[PDB]
Amino acid sequence: YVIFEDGTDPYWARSRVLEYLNQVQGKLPAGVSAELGPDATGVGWIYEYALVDRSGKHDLADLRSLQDWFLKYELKTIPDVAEVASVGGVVKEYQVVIDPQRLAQYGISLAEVKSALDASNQEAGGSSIELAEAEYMVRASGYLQTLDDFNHIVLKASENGVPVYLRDVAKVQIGPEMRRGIAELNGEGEVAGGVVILRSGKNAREVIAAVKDKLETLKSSLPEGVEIVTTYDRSQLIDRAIDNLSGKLLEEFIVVAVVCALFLWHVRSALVAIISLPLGLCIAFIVMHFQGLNANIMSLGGIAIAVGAMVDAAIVMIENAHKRLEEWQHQKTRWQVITDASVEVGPALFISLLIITLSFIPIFTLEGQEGRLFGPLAFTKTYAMAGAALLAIV
Amino acid sequence: DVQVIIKTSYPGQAPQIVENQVTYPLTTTMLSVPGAKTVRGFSQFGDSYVYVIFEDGTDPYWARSRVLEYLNQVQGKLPAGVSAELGPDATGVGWIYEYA
Amino acid sequence: SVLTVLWPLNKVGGEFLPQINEGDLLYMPSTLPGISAAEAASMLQKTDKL
Amino acid sequence: EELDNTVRLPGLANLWVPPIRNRIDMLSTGIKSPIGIKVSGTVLADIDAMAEQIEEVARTVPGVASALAERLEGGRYINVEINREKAARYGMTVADVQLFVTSAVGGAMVGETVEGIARYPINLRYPQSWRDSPQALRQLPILTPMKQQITLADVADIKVSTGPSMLKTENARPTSWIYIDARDRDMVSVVHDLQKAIAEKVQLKPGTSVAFSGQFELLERANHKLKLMVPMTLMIIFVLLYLAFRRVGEALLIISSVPFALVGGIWLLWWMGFHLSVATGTGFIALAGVAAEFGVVMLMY
Amino acid sequence: VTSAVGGAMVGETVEGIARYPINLRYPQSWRDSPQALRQLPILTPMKQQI
Amino acid sequence: IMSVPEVARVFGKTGKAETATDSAPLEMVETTIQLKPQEQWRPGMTMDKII
Amino acid sequence: ILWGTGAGSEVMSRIAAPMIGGMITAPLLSLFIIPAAYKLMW
Ligand SMILES: [Cu+]
Repeated sequence: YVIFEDGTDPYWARSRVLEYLNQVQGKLPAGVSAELGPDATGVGWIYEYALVDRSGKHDLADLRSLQDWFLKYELKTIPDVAEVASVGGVVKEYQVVIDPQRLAQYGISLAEVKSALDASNQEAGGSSIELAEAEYMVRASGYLQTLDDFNHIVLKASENGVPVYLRDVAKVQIGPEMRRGIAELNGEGEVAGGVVILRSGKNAREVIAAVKDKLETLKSSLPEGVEIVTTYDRSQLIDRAIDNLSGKLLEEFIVVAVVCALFLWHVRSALVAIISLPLGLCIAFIVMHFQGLNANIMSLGGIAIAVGAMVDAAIVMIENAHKRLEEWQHQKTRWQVITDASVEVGPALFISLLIITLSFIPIFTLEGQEGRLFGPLAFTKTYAMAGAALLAIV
Repeated sequence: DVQVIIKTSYPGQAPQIVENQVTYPLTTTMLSVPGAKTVRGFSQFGDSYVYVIFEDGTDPYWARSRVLEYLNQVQGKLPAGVSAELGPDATGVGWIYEYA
Repeated sequence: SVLTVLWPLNKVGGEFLPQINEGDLLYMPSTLPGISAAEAASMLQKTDKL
Repeated sequence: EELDNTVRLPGLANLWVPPIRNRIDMLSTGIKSPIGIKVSGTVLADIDAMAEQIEEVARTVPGVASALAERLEGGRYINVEINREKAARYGMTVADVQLFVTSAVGGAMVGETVEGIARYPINLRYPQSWRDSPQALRQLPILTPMKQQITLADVADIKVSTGPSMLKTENARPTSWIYIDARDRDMVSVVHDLQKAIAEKVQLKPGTSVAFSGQFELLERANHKLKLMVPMTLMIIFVLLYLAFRRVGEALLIISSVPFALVGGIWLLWWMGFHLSVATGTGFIALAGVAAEFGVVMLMY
Repeated sequence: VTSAVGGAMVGETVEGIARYPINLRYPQSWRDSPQALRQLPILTPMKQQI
Repeated sequence: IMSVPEVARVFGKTGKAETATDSAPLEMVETTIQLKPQEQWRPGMTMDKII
Repeated sequence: ILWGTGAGSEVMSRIAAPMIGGMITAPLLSLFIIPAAYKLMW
């Protein structure tokens, strides 16, 4: 892991890291290679799905192979899905197992056997030729694609002969490649599948949606007796949480309307309360967009309690407006004088909203992981409050 | 539009082992690159040209920078001497002056 | 008079987006896959004559 | 016209384009064709068979078009089938056999020579004479690790087959794109008839998928977004019409107005038999701007 | 120690668009326990059996 | 885990999973438990209670 | 722009044409949508 100071253009930071990643590739082993991480954070684990079979026809190794060279390719296509992890299953493996006694007898060392394998599985062609008029491309395959072929690898042979083959000192058998990650579903057990990961910052909900349509569409192609059982759907917590805040806000308008009705015995405050919020709400959503923050539970939590502290400007304005009218009920320009005194109640009110916002900065000051977790709730509010002050004046 | 060209030459060969050998490792490593829209490449007799398309309006140099991320993980997996080339820096418009 | 303009809108006259003109021309002919390099250089020369 | 008529030969269909546009057209990868489909798969054989079966469904569905399955496999080959077992009897590695296939019969450059600031290639190959024809190949002389003197035919069977002239693939794996072309009509309906008619009464092979692409994907979006713009553009236009004089009668007049102003312009398309373009629509947009102005200036008076 | 007793993959096999590993190792029986290791049979550059 | 009547699906993962993100040995047992709407299936039984 | 163009006017014309025709109709319309339509409006 390479850690950078908070708030560094990630892609930039990833770019810098690479600088010296190239100076190293040659210094480490053969085949062994260095991998740069994905592109998502630890949050990026969005959708997880198991690949099980409602029968016994399709193999464990078969499933892993299905998820690896089919599904994974199908889903990585989807927009902001960084990578589609593969989990569990088992790897179809071609196992050449030597027999020491057979080696002794024929007198061929391991080095010899290894050199043969590296020289028994390749393909090549060497230019074209002018037969007739058209040119022909000349190819060849030495391709290991049958156990017959695995067996028929010459090791030691001689003139006028016999030929010692690999079949002669080893048994070639498909097997399970030494496991590094085992996955399972319920008591039933042992099953392969894959996780979906979100390329940093991009409404996970949508990414899940795009995935789910694909899966629905794909299930047609699936072999017989295999089901994609969802193990995870971040969308649900997102939906649940979002529907939660969708309700509280309306519930807040009605509560306010009811309380108003009891205090001013009914008044268009209904539309007034509802107008003040969405606007002070709509500025918070205008600003966060610009400075591209998020929409995490915190940010949403911010606007919620803001609604609660934006009542006084509306309440205080109205009272003074209501009291100013009554003076003319006791006895254009005359609606203007009612405004004038709505102006007398303006100054300090207005300024009280502005003074409220600034005090929040100490919260920004804390700089833990938690502190940065809370920045949202405070960032949304801090910017919503100042705009709420202008809000109040409009 | 915004794209990154990845030419790979092979002295002589064939449409199968020019892909199987060099572009099969090239196209597949590029699937994971941050921001890649579609990774469609043309393999052919002797050459492997691989295009990476990005969404319209992406800092080209940035886009070219991202592409490179995984271009390094591949150099060792393809043949000897055979090497991967990042495109030039001009678009299809860039062909200005031609002289015999 | 808007009617008289409407008969047109459905007929649209003829053709769509242009292609524009440059001082020169480029020639490319679907040709078929396999050929010789010599036969290529030959055809090239003949074409440069026509 | 003269050129197209002057230069004419077999196998060649002439195309005449300008410099800039051509160069642009030779990099922008995709499908000019209004519509096409992609069948992704694990092996060339599978997805190819799909194109064949889809073709009939293309010609059949109400829609004029020519389905281009695979103008690709026009490649002439010479398969050198190395019989491992016969190479074994000679104590030879498939690689060693290929040594002759690649260097002796190809000419794989075995290094280059530095002349200061320049380097030219070094080529190691059998004489031109021995690489002349398949027969030549069959008789290609090989000397074994045991100074046995044999011929490529002894360890290989060479056959002439016809395969790919090139290989195109979408996202690592192989996909064939069939081009179906319908012209001058918004064919957004056809793509849905196919995606469902297929499922209901036409099958498929596990290990593959089907993708629909063409000029329409982006077009449909363009149309969609444009049609959101007209309500939004009118709403702002209305707010900008109503504010100089307030009344809706005039503002509604101007809106109900513009269409007739557009007449002369399109009747201009009439002598000219003029196409129409985003450009003609660009003029229309400007026309409608000046006329609206004229209405305003006159209404005030 | 690495191939016979480990199972260091000595290459993979291309099935179109997929590749599985090839593993070269002594029989499961000879890698069972430290004792097994002590008796792990080696044949020298001189066909000596140790 | 599946025994509990308040758990829906369950997923056992032991180790890593073909991704640079996960770095867990074969010891590292890592399971995802899926829960049902508290419509089901119990009276009381709060989150910490389940736990 | 209509009579000659050695430098790309397959496009300038396309947007130019509408302008003229509309400019023969536009003056006229401005003239007779102003009075008639007005008295009809009220
Ligand atoms: Cu863990």
